[PDB]
Amino acid sequence: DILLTQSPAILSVSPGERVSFSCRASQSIGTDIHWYQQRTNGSPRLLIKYASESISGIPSRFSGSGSGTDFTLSINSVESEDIANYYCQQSNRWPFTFGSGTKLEI
Amino acid sequence: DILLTQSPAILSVSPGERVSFSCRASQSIGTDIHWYQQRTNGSPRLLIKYASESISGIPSRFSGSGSGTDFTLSINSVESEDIANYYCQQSNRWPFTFGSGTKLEI
Amino acid sequence: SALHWRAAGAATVLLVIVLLAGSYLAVLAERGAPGAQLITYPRALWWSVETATTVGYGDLYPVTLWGRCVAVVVMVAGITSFGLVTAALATWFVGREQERRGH
Amino acid sequence: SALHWRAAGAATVLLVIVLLAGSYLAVLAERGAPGAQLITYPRALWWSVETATTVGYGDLYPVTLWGRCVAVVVMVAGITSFGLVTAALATWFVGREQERRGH
Amino acid sequence: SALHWRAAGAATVLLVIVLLAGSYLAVLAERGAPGAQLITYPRALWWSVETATTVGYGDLYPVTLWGRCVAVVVMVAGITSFGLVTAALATWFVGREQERRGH
Amino acid sequence: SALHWRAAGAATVLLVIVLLAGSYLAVLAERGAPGAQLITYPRALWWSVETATTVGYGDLYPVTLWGRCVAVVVMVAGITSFGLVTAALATWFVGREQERRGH
Ligand SMILES: CCCC[N+](CCCC)(CCCC)CCCC
Ligand SMILES: [K+]
Ligand SMILES: [K+]
Ligand SMILES: [K+]
Ligand SMILES: [K+]
Repeated sequence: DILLTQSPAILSVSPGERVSFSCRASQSIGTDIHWYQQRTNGSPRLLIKYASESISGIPSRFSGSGSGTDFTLSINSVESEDIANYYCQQSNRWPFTFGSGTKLEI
Repeated sequence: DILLTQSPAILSVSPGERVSFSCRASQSIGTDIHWYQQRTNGSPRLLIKYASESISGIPSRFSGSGSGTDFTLSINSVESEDIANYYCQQSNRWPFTFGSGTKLEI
Repeated sequence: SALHWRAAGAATVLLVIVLLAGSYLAVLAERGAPGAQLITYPRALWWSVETATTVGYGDLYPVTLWGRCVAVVVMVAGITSFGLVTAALATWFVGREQERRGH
Repeated sequence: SALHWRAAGAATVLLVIVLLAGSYLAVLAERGAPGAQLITYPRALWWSVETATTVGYGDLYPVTLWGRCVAVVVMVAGITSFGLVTAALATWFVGREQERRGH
Repeated sequence: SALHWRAAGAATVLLVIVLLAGSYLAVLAERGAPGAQLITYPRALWWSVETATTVGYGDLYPVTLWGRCVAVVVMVAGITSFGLVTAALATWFVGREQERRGH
Repeated sequence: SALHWRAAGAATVLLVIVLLAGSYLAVLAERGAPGAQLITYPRALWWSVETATTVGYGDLYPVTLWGRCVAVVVMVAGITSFGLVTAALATWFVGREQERRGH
């Protein structure tokens, strides 16, 4: 089973600044990585698919890059509404797995 | 995306001596590595292609070796005109990437 | 119409059906097998196309017994078919040859 | 019955025999070779099926001289056979064409 | 001249065209896909040759949908063609056999 | 004797020659290319057999331009040949069919 390491656990940043959360795979998973955002007491919300493909309804502020073992979710100018938990999840190999998660902090 | 580590950043050497800059890939890229020389305020100048193939107009002093993850650019008897920045760049996998660069110092 | 043409004709449609059900069943067979990669319809379909055409780069392959079974069927349908087009292409030539031979 | 049909017919049975003895001998040839993976009957059999059908994903392959020899034989039987079905499929078409040509 | 020969004849030229446009389009389709390797014309061309001839070592392969599409076309042209040479080679034999049969 | 049989006959001998010179030239082409593995006659020969028979597990493959060229030739000879046996096998059937048809 694949391991999705997400460190740091928390990330401090100031308004409008650019933030980037890191997610590492225990082995090449290509581009089969997807991002989810979860706000306090919310349900997860698909943010990005296949590491760099955008989803409709998601701020153009949200972007992603990476391939193989090192992937990056990026917010280009943070802001209050962005405060949440961010998780990565691979579907390269069965069974799917989730990242330990990373908390945004403005 | 591939990582091209180039260390040290600087390299001290004495006239005529033989120098060798190291460039490491985050994963096998075969021979798909190429060298560029950039002098103060110049444009890059292809030095070597595919790690060991020479380019016309380039001093026979310039050579290269390596394959997989560890590549070496070598100057057989340095000299003033050689003072510059040296970068490696792979084209094994999209998107191309560049090495952090290494400064020669006589 | 000309049998050998209906054949090649059929042969193609049928293959397309095997390719699809192949992709579908493959995913079904593979999911559940740790380290398995043949697990999403889209690639599973490209898996089947490279397999029928017998290329198969090894980028993807079944690791379960049922997954493989599907592989064997996709493989066999893939082969058989193209070979049928060939066969049919031969009847065509052999026939038009006679004609040029005034018979 | 129609030769070309007995052929394809035979051809199949024979292959199934080669596939089996192939799997069996392959394991026998490979065991003993450090780093070898073609070493348990079950997969060895799927190894032979992907090999006869000429696909071969490279998930498994012989590294010993005798192992390879078996590979060459499985490969050759695999090819030859299917090609025989093709050939036979062609006789079928060429013949039924004449009929439609009133000859 | 003999149709089956013009065919095999054509068949070859055409393939060479597919091989080339294949290499060209493949690079175009792949570039942009992280981790993609099918990204420089030269190897892309050897990629197409190993693919048409259905070998494909897995040293290189498309990972994009359009890249694959090109693959399917190269694969299919590759197969079809050689099979056409075969077919044509058969007309040749079948015909020269009649002659030796005094007919 | 029967042309199509001399053909298949020839076809085989010739292949064996291509397989050998292939192995020999491949090693010659590859040595000198860093990271190359197609560099000792023995395996180079098994490389050629898996390649002619179009299987090719990707355990070994050329990375030089001349190495590949040899690959393309081995590939093509491999294909062509077997297809010739097929073709020849078809003449055989088509002919013995006529006989059973009392013609
Ligand atoms: C020596 C060629 C052997 C491979 N063939 C022919 C490919 C011609 C590019 C693959 C057919 C494609 C379904 C025949 C199947 C043999 C089992
Ligand atoms: K094949
Ligand atoms: K193959
Ligand atoms: K392979
Ligand atoms: K293969």
